[PDB]
Amino acid sequence: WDKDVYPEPPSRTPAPSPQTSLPNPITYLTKAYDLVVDWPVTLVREFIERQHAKNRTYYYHRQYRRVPDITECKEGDVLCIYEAEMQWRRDFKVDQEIMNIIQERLKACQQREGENYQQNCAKELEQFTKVTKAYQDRYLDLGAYYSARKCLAKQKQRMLEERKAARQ
Amino acid sequence: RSSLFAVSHVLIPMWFVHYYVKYHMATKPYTIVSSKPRIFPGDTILETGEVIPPMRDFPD
Amino acid sequence: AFCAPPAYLTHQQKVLRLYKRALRHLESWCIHRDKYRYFACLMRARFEEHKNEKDMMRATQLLREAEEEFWQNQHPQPYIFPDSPGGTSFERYECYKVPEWCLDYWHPSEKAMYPDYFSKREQWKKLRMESWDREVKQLQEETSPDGIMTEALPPARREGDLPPLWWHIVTRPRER
Amino acid sequence: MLKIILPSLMLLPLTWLSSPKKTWTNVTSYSFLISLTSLTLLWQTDENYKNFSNMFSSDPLSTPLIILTAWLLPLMLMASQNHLKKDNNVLQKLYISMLISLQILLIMTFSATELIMFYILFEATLIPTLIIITRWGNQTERLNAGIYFLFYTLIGSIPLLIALILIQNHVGTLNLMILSFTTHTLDASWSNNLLWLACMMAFLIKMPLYGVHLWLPKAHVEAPIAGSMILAAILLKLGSYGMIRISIILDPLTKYMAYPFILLSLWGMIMTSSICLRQTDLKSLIAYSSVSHMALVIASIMIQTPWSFMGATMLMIAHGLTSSLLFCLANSNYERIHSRTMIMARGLQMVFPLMATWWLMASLANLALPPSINLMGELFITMSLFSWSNFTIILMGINIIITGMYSMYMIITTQRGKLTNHMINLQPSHTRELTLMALHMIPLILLTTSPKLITGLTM
Amino acid sequence: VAGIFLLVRFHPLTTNNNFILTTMLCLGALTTLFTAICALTQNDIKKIIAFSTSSQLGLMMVTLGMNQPHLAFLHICTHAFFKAMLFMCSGSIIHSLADEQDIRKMGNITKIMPFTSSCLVIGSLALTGMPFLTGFYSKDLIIEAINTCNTNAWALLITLIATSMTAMYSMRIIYFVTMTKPRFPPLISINENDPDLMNPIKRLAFGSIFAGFVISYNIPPTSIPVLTMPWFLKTTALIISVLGFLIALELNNLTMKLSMNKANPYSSFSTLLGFFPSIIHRITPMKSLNLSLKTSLTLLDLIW
Amino acid sequence: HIQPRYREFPQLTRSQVIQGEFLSSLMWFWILWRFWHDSDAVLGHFSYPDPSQWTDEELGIPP
Amino acid sequence: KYKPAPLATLPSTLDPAEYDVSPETRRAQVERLSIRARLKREYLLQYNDPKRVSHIEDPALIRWTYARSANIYPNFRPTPKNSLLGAVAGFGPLIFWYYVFKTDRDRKERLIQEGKLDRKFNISY
Amino acid sequence: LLIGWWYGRTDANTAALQAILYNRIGDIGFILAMVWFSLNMNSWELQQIMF
Amino acid sequence: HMTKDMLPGSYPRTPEERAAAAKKYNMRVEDYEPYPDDGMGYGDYPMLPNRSQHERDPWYQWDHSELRMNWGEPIHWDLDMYIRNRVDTSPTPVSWDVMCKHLFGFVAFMVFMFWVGHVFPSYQPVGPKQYPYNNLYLERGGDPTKEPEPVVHYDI
Amino acid sequence: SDAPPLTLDGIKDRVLYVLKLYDKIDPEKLSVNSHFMKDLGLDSLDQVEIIMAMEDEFGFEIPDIDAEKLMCPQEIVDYIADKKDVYE
Amino acid sequence: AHLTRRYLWDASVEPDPEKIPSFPPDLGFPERKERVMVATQQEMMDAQLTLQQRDYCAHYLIRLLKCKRDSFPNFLACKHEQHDWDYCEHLDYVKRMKEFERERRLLQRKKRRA
Amino acid sequence: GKMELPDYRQWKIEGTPLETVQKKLAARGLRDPWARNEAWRYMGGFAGNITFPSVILKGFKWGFAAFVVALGAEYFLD
Ligand SMILES: CCCCCCCCCCCCCCCCCC(=O)OC[C@H](COP(=O)(O)OCCN)OC(=O)CCCCCCCCCCCCCCCCC
Ligand SMILES: CCCCCCCCCCCCCCCCCC(=O)OC[C@H](COP(=O)(O)OCCN)OC(=O)CCCCCCCCCCCCCCCCC
Repeated sequence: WDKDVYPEPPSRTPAPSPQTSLPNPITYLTKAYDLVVDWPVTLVREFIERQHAKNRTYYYHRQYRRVPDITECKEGDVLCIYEAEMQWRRDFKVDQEIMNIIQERLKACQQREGENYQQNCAKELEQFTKVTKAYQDRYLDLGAYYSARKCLAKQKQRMLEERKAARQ
Repeated sequence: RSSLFAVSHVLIPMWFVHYYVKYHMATKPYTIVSSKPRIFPGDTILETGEVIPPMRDFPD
Repeated sequence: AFCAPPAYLTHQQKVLRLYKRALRHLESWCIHRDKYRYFACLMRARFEEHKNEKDMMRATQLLREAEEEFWQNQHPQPYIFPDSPGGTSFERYECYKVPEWCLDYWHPSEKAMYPDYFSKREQWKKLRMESWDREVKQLQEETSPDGIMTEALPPARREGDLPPLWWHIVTRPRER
Repeated sequence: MLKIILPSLMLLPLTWLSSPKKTWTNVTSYSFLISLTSLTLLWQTDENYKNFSNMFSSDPLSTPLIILTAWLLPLMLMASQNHLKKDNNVLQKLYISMLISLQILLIMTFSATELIMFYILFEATLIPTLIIITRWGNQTERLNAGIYFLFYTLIGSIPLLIALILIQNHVGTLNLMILSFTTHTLDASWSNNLLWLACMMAFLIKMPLYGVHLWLPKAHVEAPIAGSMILAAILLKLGSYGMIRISIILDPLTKYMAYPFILLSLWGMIMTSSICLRQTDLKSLIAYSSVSHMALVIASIMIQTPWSFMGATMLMIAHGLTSSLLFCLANSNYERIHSRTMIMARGLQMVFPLMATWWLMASLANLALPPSINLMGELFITMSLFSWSNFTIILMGINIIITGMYSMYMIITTQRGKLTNHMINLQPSHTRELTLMALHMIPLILLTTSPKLITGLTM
Repeated sequence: VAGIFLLVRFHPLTTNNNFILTTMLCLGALTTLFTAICALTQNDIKKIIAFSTSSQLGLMMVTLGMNQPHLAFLHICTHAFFKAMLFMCSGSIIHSLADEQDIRKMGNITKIMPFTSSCLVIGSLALTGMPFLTGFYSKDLIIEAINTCNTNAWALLITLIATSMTAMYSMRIIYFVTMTKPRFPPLISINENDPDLMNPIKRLAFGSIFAGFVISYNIPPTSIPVLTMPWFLKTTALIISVLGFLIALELNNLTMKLSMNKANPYSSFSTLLGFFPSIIHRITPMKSLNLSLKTSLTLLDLIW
Repeated sequence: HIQPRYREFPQLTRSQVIQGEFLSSLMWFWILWRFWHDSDAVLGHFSYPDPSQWTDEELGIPP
Repeated sequence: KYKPAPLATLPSTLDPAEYDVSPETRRAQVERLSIRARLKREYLLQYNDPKRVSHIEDPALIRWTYARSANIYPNFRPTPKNSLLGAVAGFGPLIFWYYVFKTDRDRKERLIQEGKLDRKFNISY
Repeated sequence: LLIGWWYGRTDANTAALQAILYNRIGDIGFILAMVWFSLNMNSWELQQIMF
Repeated sequence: HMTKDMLPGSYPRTPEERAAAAKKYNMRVEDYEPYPDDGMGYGDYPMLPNRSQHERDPWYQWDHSELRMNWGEPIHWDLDMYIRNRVDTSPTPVSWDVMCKHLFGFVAFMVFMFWVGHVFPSYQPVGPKQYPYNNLYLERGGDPTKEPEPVVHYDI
Repeated sequence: SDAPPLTLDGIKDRVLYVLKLYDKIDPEKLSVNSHFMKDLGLDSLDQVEIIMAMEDEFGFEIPDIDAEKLMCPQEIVDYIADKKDVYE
Repeated sequence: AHLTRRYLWDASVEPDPEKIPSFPPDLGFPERKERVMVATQQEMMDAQLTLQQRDYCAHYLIRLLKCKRDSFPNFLACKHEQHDWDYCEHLDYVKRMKEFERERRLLQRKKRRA
Repeated sequence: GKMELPDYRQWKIEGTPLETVQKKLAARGLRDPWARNEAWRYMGGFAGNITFPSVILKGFKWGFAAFVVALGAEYFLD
């Protein structure tokens, strides 16, 4: 859990001000819980972490060298097109996960703010709209048989119109 | 009977559930997302030793 | 549920059934017993007013008019006893009314309990493979050769013979 | 793949030189072990696909079909066992060999890379099915049923072959993923429209379109239970696999040369779900159910969206399992009453109180009770077609209603009335058929728990 | 209450659609009236209770349309207590007798079965709106907002007509089941002295008495109500419930007096459900099925 | 446990009557407590001023 | 007065066929009852008969299924109103739905081409 | 399953199927809503849907 | 086992055929009436009253009870819709022509009156509510950097 | 609350009880076999009323076809016993 | 009532609920004061109020929520506060009614000016 | 258990609405042979008229009593 990826803003919790003389069950109930649920489960997780610590193991995040793109890939040579298409699928999946991260970042803010989500949950909504625009420009109307070549055709069918707009 | 049932049908499950929560649901970022606690003037927050000032004179 | 309708109902039966239905709907309409008795006596007077009449044509006409009056003055939500058609218990225990042959497939370790029961069930069969052949002849021989026939059945005229076609009227499940 | 095919080829000698008492047992056990070994295909740690040779290959779309094929085998063995029980040892060994040959050819045609190998196997699937249906059926119209099946299929398959040759000539190969990395757009000319028609009609027949559905109900009603099962589960899927594989090169024609089939599917869906309300034969009812479900698959392949293909695959597998289950359930009764008429036997759930559960769950699935893969497919097909055009939801809802109607009709006219007390021949439920139903259900629970193995190419 | 729970969960989106809120307000009210009417000439306790449930649900849909979701939910929650205790006492009476639900064959329950009679009266009062028995704390606020908001002036009327029919059929239950003479069979094996029957109703009755207090005085104020209005709006629910009770007393004492009951079309309609079932459940099946058979299976598949 | 009765008013235990009487008395005690302490909620606590009883100085209207 | 309908039929009371006393009526009733009783006797000589291991058949049910299933085409004859019902039922609705969907799709496509549409958050299809 | 407890009663089953029918008619609209939200919001959660 | 002489057939065009058909279906040659010849597969199958299975007697101990139908009795071509879990033709005190009219009238009058009450609503004599910060422009979405069209709420 | 089972002597008691309560003919002299027409001279209408009273007494209906044949308390008791399955 | 006075009698000299502030505000008010707000945006936002609820009486509502969260196990200890909030809402309702009557009187002015 | 049946020499029309119905049926010239059956009710534990007050104001006595008790105790405790 990297708090930069997942912000989780801080918590302004106030002081309990018991302006009365009648007790509060919740407090003694929480104490009883701490004593009869937390303590033993904590000890057990400590034991398990002990076994872990004494027989640790490490695993690495696989890196992927960059290969040529479709642009430098001839019109019928498949040894290159395979590499390029695999790379494109890889980046497509990573972009799926990026968008899912943004959405998981927006739901939390909505739930947190509550009735103030229309005023305090705006930069997240803006990031969402932006990444949505990007995902749409990259992958919206490709189809079930999507591929780097169709993405490239989309890019060019967009850029020619943008060029017309630029010149006039 | 009440006590043995309590134990064998609440405690054990409660232990398993506390384990699950504490070590597979709070270790993850956005699994337990509480709303924010109401704060009113005079409620002195504790995470910063702060105190927000009271309101204005009430006409009446 | 025990007999069969005759080829045609007679004027007497028609009038009796009309009287019964009229009284049931009078009960439905009048919730109190005093009112029910009052108007039942009134209705029986209306009926008896035409008991010593014999003109069949005028009788059938009175009946055809009374049935229309009934259809026009009938309660649309009459009282039906629970276990009767339209009642809240009609065909409610048919789920538990399991037949008898369902025990021929039981497993020895199931009839091992209730052993005194299954011994009787056995000799109840011995009482059936013997009492079968003569139940046919009693029908063959008691047949109307003039073609006519209806849904009636005779008893047995002997000491030892049993009513033909009994196994299913006997042996049927409780109502509960 | 060869580690899956060679043992399936060895199941034959085992069958023939096994003693007349242990052949069933041995072949069933080893078929189960084959089903087990087939799970190597699920070790997909990357988005790269498997390629064991120039002749074989596996994908997230062919793996589930293959595993369902290797799983259905021992179930068909167990189900074809009570009948042909008196039949001679040689005859029942013949039956087993037919089943095994179907298994092998279906595995091959799901693991194939070349369209023409796919073709020869998708057309060799006829011999064993025809033989099973004609040599072990009980009626006298099984002959006409085999005629219909065989010839519908071949009439649809010839132009596909011709199109494959035309391609093999224009391009130099029929190999998949090369036909992908080299595909070109087309000219939208009449020759290419007829190429589309040719490539498609074979599969649109093998999975019954509305208008050419007149071979499935026959074949089912007249065929034994193993034939019914395989026909409902996999032979209706060969077309879907073939279209999902051949639609990549026909671009951009299916944007406008697909409307008629979308229409026919969305309408025949209703017009068969309704027959499922007033058919008397339980087997024909379930056949028309299969038709109304394959209509969705067709209409979802036609529109070419990821959600659509996902739903197509999910519903393919789910309907396979559920239809096999329902067919075996009806067979359990047929074996006891020798009549496919539904309203004849009633008031069960009294003497068969457990099989009334299997009857119920197979119905909860067919009517898409969540959480279930039937629904995880129907829902996404509905969403895809709603994006296509919002007016499809009307017909989708009508079909949903009629499904919820006829499923419960099939339930209630068999298990939820009062008994036909005059039925002395209701031999209690066999452990064998209870095990059949359990083996059908449990995998649905597991695939509902882990539906990541069932999405398909896109996901 | 599942659909009402759906709509409260989605209240953040109905707040700005005066076509949804307006078909709610003009539909829910169409049921308060159409079912209570049906609940005035039925003879089965179960059917009466079900029609009353439907009327209350129409009321909750009305208060949803008028933009009072929290009020609708409060009614959902304060309705369960007594609408369960009513079925409870009904089933007690039934299992005591020989499985008969037709009120026309029971009576004197107030004396032959005190416990269920008391609990039934408590439930009926809570349903009518007695000032503090878990009915008030929701129905009073609902019937105040109904007339304090800008609304549809026909719903605003039929809602109250049905709120009166509530007390009407409740008095019917009370009078035909707990006030008249024992027109039930002569054999009597009544027994309601089983804890598994006495304690559940005792519990649900404590609920029906105190739940509205306990909740309304602890929940948060997610909506500002209008405590400013004339007396003829502040007391309308109570007044009209009383008037319904009295009209029912009169029309039920008229059941005596040895005056025959000439059937009428109003009562026939209310009894046969407005014929909605009797006609729809006969045409729609016939069409659907004759089509399924003669057109698709016969004409298209097996023929053409 | 009990003895069925025929065409008569049966024997009545004490629990089933005392409990009903208790529940009813409790309901009426609650009604009375409430109607005493919070009568407003059924009668009113905020009068409805008479329109036109105001003065043109307020709600200013020039002549 | 009660107006009968094909869905709310006429009762037996108001049916003048009932109360008819003609011999051509009572004789027919007696014959019908005789047939019914002969069939019931036949069926009960099989129900209660011991030594029966199997179930009872229903030739009437068999006839009914055979008629509703397989005796259709052998008696089918093309006629007017038959060809027409078939053609309509088969094609009409397909044409209707085709034009519905085509109009909708074309409208959507021209909107998108012009850019006059709002596709906010649509990232799945 | 509960209206139908007495599966010999040929009216409890009619009632059960009636309920099934009407509730499927409601499920039509439920699924319509789910589809609209899944497309126009790429979500099915109250949180996103509240936007 | 059955035979082509026990199974149904084609339209009878002679009494030599009607006799055999009625004696096969187990009816009498008078009550037997075949379906018209509109080329629809019916053939020689009985044409029987379109009455449901509710009309029949519940008190009779039938053979097929749930269907309320005897053993060899000829079966109605449309039994699947009259099996008593379905269409009910049993009569009704009120008559179709009047019940349909009453229901349509109730519904249409109530709809018309909904529209009347919409044209002439009901409300209370007050002004619109007032929220201080420009109808809560910021909280209610708004935009911080920009400014709203300011509005004022006065006393009395 | 389950009601007690029936007995043949109980049904006899109840039937003779209702018939004693009857007034039109029965001079409180009713043996088990007091035929209504022969021994007491009643009408079929009175018989209808008698069967309906039996029904209102026991809690179930007698089909008219089978009630048109009951003319003796013994026949009534026998029909009711056959229906309620008594004397196990 | 206004209902009759509008739907049966002169419907053009009776106000419309959606056009109450139509006329200028100061047509009879010199130096018409403003309605004040003694609750701050932050003081109202940190309390997690609702947008149908953070009106001109949110300060008493804040006191109510405060005295409720406190003394909690003993509800019914928030009556003196509830009364204050109900009173301020009643006075707001009074101001609205007086706006309505103002506009009706101005309609009287317009119909008497000709 | 053996069931008993009370004598039929006590179920009499006298003193009930059955008697008024008999007056009316005599005014019209008729008799009721069954009234003595229905007369098992209308007399005995089933005798008397129950009222809507009778059912609604149940418990009210002790309810009001305890209400006044608690009111006095409240005034005491201030
Ligand atoms: C009961 C049903 C009737 C059964 C009897 C069937 C009778 C057969 C019909 C008679 C023969 C007519 C077809 C003649 C084929 C003409 C050649 C042709 O159409 O091929 C064109 C196209 C390739 O053209 P292209 O690549 O663009 O360039 C030029 C060629 N290098 O390549 C192609 O398009 C291949 C076309 C192959 C023929 C397709 C036939 C129609 C396909 C749709 C229906 C399929 C169902 C069976 C046929 C139904 C009747 C047509
Ligand atoms: C301001 C608004 C006012 C207007 C609002 C309008 C809202 C739309 C209303 C649509 C609902 C009407 C159609 C509902 C069909 C109900 C059919 C049915 O009730 O089936 C049960 C019925 C037996 O029920 P019953 O008559 O009560 O018999 C009880 C005997 N004691 O008989 C049966 O058992 C039949 C079993 C099923 C038969 C097959 C049904 C096929 C499907 C056809 C119905 C669906 C058609 C679409 C309905 C509209 C939705 C698009």
